[PDB]
Amino acid sequence: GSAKDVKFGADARALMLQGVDLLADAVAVTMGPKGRTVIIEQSWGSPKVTKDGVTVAKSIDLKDKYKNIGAKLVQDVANNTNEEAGDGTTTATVLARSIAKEGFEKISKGANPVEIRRGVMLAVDAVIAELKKQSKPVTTPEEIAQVATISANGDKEIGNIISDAMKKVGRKGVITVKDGKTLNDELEIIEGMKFDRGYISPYFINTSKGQKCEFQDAYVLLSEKKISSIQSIVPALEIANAHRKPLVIIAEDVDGEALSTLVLNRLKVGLQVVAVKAPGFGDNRKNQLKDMAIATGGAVFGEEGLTLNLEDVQPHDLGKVGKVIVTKDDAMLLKGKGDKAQIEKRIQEIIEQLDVTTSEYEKEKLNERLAKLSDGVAVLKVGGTSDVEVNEKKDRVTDALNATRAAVEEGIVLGGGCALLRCIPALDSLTPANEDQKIGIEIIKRTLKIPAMTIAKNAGVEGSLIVEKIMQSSSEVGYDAMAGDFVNMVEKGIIDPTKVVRTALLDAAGVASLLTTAEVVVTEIP
Amino acid sequence: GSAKDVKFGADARALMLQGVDLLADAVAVTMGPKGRTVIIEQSWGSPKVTKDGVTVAKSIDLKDKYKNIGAKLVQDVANNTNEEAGDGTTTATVLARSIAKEGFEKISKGANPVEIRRGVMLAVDAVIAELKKQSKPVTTPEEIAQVATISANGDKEIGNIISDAMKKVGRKGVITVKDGKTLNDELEIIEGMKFDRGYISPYFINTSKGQKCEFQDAYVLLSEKKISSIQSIVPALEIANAHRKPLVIIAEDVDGEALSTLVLNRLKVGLQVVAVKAPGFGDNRKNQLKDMAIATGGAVFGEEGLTLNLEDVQPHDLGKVGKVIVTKDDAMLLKGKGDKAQIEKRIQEIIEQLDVTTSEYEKEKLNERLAKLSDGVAVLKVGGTSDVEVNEKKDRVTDALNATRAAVEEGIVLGGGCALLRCIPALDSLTPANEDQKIGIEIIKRTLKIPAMTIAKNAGVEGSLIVEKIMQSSSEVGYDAMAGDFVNMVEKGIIDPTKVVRTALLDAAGVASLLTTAEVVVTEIP
Amino acid sequence: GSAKDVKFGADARALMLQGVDLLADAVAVTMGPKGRTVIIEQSWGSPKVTKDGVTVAKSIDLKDKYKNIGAKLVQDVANNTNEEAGDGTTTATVLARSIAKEGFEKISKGANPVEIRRGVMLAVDAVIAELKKQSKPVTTPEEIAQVATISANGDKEIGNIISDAMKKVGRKGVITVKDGKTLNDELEIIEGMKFDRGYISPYFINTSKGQKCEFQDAYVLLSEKKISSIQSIVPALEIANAHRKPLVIIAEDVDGEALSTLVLNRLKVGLQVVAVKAPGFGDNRKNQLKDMAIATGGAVFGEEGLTLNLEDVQPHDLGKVGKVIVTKDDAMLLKGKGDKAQIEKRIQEIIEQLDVTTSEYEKEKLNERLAKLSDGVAVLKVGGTSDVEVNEKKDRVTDALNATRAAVEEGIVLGGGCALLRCIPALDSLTPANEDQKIGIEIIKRTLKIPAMTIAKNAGVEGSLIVEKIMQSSSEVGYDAMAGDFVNMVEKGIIDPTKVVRTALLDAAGVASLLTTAEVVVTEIP
Ligand SMILES: Nc1ncnc2c1ncn2[C@@H]1O[C@H](COP(=O)(O)OP(=O)(O)O)[C@@H](O)[C@H]1O
Ligand SMILES: Nc1ncnc2c1ncn2[C@@H]1O[C@H](COP(=O)(O)OP(=O)(O)O)[C@@H](O)[C@H]1O
Ligand SMILES: Nc1ncnc2c1ncn2[C@@H]1O[C@H](COP(=O)(O)OP(=O)(O)O)[C@@H](O)[C@H]1O
Ligand SMILES: [Mg+2]
Ligand SMILES: [Mg+2]
Ligand SMILES: [Mg+2]
Repeated sequence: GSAKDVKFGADARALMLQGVDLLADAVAVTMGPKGRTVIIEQSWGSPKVTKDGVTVAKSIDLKDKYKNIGAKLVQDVANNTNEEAGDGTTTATVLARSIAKEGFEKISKGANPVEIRRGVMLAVDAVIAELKKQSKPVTTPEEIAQVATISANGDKEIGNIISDAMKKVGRKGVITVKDGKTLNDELEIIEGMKFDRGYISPYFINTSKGQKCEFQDAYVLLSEKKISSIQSIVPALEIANAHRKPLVIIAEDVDGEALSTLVLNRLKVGLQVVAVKAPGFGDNRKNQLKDMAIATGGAVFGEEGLTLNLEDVQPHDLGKVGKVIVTKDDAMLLKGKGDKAQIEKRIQEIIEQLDVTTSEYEKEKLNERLAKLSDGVAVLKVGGTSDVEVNEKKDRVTDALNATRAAVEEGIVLGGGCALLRCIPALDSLTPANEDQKIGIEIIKRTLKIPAMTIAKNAGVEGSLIVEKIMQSSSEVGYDAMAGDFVNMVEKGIIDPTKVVRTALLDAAGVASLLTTAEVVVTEIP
Repeated sequence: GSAKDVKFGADARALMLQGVDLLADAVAVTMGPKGRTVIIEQSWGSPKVTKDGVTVAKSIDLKDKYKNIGAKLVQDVANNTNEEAGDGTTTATVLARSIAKEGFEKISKGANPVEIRRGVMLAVDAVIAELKKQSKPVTTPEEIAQVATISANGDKEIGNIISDAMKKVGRKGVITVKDGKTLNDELEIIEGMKFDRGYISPYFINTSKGQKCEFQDAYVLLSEKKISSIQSIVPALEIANAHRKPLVIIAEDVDGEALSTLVLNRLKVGLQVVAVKAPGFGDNRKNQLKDMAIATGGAVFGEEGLTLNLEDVQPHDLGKVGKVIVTKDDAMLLKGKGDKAQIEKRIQEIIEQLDVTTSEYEKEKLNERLAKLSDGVAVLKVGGTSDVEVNEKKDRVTDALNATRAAVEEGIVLGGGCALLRCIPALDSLTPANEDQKIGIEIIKRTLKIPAMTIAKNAGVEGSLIVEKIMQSSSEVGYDAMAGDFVNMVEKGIIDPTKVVRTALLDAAGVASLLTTAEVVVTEIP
Repeated sequence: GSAKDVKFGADARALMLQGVDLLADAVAVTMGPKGRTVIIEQSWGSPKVTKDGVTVAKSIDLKDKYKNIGAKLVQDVANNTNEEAGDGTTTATVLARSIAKEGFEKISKGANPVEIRRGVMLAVDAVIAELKKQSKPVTTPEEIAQVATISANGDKEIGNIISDAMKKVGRKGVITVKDGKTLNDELEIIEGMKFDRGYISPYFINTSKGQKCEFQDAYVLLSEKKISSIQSIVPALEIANAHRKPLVIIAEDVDGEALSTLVLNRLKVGLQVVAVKAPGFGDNRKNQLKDMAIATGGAVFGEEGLTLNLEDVQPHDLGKVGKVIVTKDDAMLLKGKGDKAQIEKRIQEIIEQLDVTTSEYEKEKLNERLAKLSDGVAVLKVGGTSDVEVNEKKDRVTDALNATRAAVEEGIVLGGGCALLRCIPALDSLTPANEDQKIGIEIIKRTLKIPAMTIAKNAGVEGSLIVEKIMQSSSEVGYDAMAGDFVNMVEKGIIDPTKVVRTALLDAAGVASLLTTAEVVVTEIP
């Protein structure tokens, strides 16, 4: 293969550690309320500004291949943490560096770094245990706004708006975040099954106020093929006029004589029908119409395999919806009836789809919003006066969102970094098997102090003074670095979801303790 | 052809030896419980971490073409050893370097390196004989867990889970290894003939609990062609309703009018049929349907050669299975009846296929799990908090698995480097034909000491003191380098499969003794 | 054309001689029992090691274009020798260098290098004459094993296995050599006409043991076209059931109604038929079916030109074979009856084809292997623990094979190099026409001493002492360089085929004596 070059021992370890230390030093300035932003040049456009540890970490590759190895591993931890939890990234980086440094330094000739890794992992199990003991599950929706506001770097309006969206859509409902055009944040809530397709003809309009087609207790007909009728529609219309309910028709298109029958029966003898084009496009539209089929009940017509033909319809082959509103641009269907079991099965199918599949073909999420819209969905249109502002802010909002979900699903624990600090005594009651493992437990014991000392150091204060003052102080009190003084933590609102504190530590220790095991490094020649 | 450059004798030999020594020095740090890991830069992704000798060896090519010649030969050794045995790679490397060095040093004028090669080969035959004498075939399934745990670098949970899988699937059954998404290891066991294809229609569902089609004592119909026509489907159903058993149908597809008959007779008579698509890849599906044919007892319809047509079926042309379960995604068939002779025939055929040169289109293994699945198969989903961890661990698990298979199929012998150490007296009772052969036997005699010296040296202790203390000590006792003291080897669980100890030595000596014969090296000019 | 640069006289001669001397010096280390190997870097893979003079010679091109001219001429010599004889390559190289040096040195102003060439050519004619006088044709098959073992550099097992294959296949039979996967050598012998195609239907099987169809005294039907019949098949069956003999059918394919007739007549009334696909590759299969036609006695049906149609058969248009065995994978036909004149005519045709057809679409040998000997064909599966070893050993066995064939077809003469040494007195009784020719005869006279002195020099001893000791000693005695002492040559088994000794010398002198005639050399600019 490619010509290569290799390096041995503490020299190579010092190189990789130089890379780790550089990347960590770049990431760590973002930490906490008094933390600061990092600008990253974009190749094509105007530069990014960010406070996100992981996005800083991903941006830094290094010319020196060994230092780049260190860097790659540290961004690996930060990325793993962002994927598994969505916050706690800077923390995962500073922990990873601490374990890597304190690890590397303790290595000698007699030492056994794999066994030291074993000791470290013992220490991490033991700490996350005590963390779970410390966790108190969230209750009041004030705590939600608190977790959001701290994860959003002190922006109260963010955690308020997140609290509102999470109330009105639910704690495990769908909230999504995107650019506003407004200079301010907006919360919009959609209910139903909305998609961007409108009536084919104006003649379908009934209300004259808004120019909408508005129906209730309606039927829905779903056709995967075009309907340029062979009069495959008429039984479907006779069945609708029979049970005196309005009919909405969704199809690849409604065309030719079909439409003529539709707006003749519409303009004359006032029949209640509307027809709209399928959401589109191509193979996606199949999945969408089958989604709406399963949600609203009934069955999709046209060729899948077993072909259900439009000539032979029955009322159990249509669909049933509480309400329908359609305009020139979009169509919304509301309170559609079908098997809820089948709906939760369906969303469980799409999430397990999207989760394994990775082309940034984001429509799989556009599916998920649609079929989950019968609880509701919230769109978070973030404001600001400029694209870069909008992107930084949106990074923070997404962080706070993921943080609130982690808080709701696992728990909350003390903020600042105190939650890890309180776990040290649990390490003090450990029973190491040998010197190596003892070294590992010592490494974790030192590493736990880091996040709090870093948040304080960013403030411009003597962080390690503050750590020890906190340790001397009672369990409920910690350091408010923004206010610049000690306070009850939970009362003042400084709290972190337990899941992120768990995952940052577990990932960071997980890769760094492996990094410390290295004795030989092999890299490509420039 | 290409312009070239040539070098003569011990000058060139010292260069090739420099390459050998570099690669060996890189590989050798991994050896034993106190061994250490090697990081390798990947071109596209985050870097590999490994303890595998062969994967370190393959990663190192060299700019200096002569040193690269040495390197290529040593990685040839490690790769051959990994292919033939699946462990014992680092050992093969350090052995190969020892034979290459001690070889090169002993050549002079008048010396006959070919004849010396003959002597070392004599010595290796003589060693492997005594190794086989030392071999004690495995008995208790504790010994399995011991071989696994030592080959997995002291991870007891690995050898436990391997012991469990090997118990529940059998010692020569199929175990495979794959990534978990879980942070912990999982053992899954599959029974049957599973493949990833589901019922064509929901209407086939029987239980409403799980939404499965569940059958017992059923027949199976196997069609290599599509089944659209009624004409070829109906007799197969009349014969099925005749003997009052459920029928599963596997086909390239089942569609047209056939499907309509299927879900009409399903919904009315309440006939017990299910239909599923063939596992489905071009020419592969033929081999799969032939597999299920042979397993379930019976024959495949459509065109091979002899075409048996679907219109003329007989009960002995179908298939017969104890149970069958189908879902939207997958189909499992269980306790299918056919000639065990013929299925063992099929498995003996596929292994002897796989054994040759169709490369890494590994569905050939996916076949083999299927037709061997009526004993069982085990999936080993290994955990960890990060991809690099998962890959290192999976390397170790695969090592331990191959090691356990080597143990069960051959014998087991003392661990550490002791198994080779005890063979030295067998060299002492040799009768060399001439000085050259005597030099060879001396080379092997020195080389046998090496693995123990390396395992001890990695521990941070005076390895060659330890070797001689071991030689002074009794046959049953050796050095526990992890615990840092001498112990009975077999009692403490430190044991190596004889196959790997045999293959490492045979390959290493095999290539290195050839390397020492070189007098002139010819390389391309830069 | 391309810009060029030219050089005049002994200056340029010294450069070309530098190239010759370099390549020769590289080649000559391989010579004799105490000879040594040469490693050659491969562009794509792991490096070759070889003891083959020609493979060393072809590997060396040179940057200096004049030296490269010399090198190209010497590798021309070694290649010509390898093509014409298959051994004696190193010898041809050192001879060529000796003639080139001794040639170049003796030229002056008054000298006439063309006439000197005439003199050396006289001397070599006179030498090969006396060589043919010395030749004693091979008799005992011990001598075969001796020639093989010596040409294989002392590996007795090689010459044993070659002796066995040559006994069991005949002295002018077909032996071929290829890689084993086994660690040891294997001799396999195939008899018949085997090819890799199996019965179209399992129903054709006769013996439940092995699952074969076994026939004797059978007919053969050969169809170049498909038999989807049309029932052009039936007369061929009526004619077979008439004379109560089994029928094997070879065709492009046999299927449609034909196959149905075949397996109905097989499964009900106990008719003895099999049908198998043509060996099958486009235009190749045509030639193969014509081969089997000619061997089994009878004719191929379908389109050549004159079309013989399947409807009009006669028993003399079929084929007749002593025995036939068919399986799922392969078909073997044995003791087929036809004109031996016509078959040897056919073999004489294909050899004269392949010989001119520099195509490396080498299946023409697969043809030659198919149209079988007398006594059969032998496959030599060479073992070893590694690919490079296998390539070395296979090079040596190919050498020994070619050497044994040269021995049986021309003769054997004294080994060591003595055979050329004994020819010197024949030169002493020559009658040179002029000084130039006398110089030529002197050149050959010195050159004859070289191979023996070189084999001794590789041993580490005073080669030129040994040559003169040999010359003072009797005709039957020479130097055993492996045992390191003088012995009866033929008695100790050290012998060389006369053909290789002839061809090495003739080629070497042939090219080198032309090289010495040069006065100006013209080369391209870098
Ligand atoms: N006023 C505050 N006082 C003390 N700690 C705070 C305060 N505000 C935020 N933090 C801490 O800052 C950390 C979050 O830092 P942040 O910049 O979001 O990095 P990350 O991306 O790792 O979450 C949390 O652990 C939280 O406890
Ligand atoms: N505690 C121990 N004491 C002594 N030898 C050990 C111990 N653990 C493992 N070994 C030895 O280490 C060797 C395995 O080393 P390993 O890193 O797997 O190299 P390889 O990949 O070449 O097998 C085995 O020969 C085993 O006997
Ligand atoms: N034991 C021996 N004693 C003396 N000469 C030997 C012995 N073994 C081989 N030879 C000589 O070595 C020569 C063969 O050398 P080899 O390496 O095969 O060169 P080539 O490839 O040109 O044939 C033969 O001429 C043979 O006589
Ligand atoms: Mg954050
Ligand atoms: Mg191992
Ligand atoms: Mg030879």
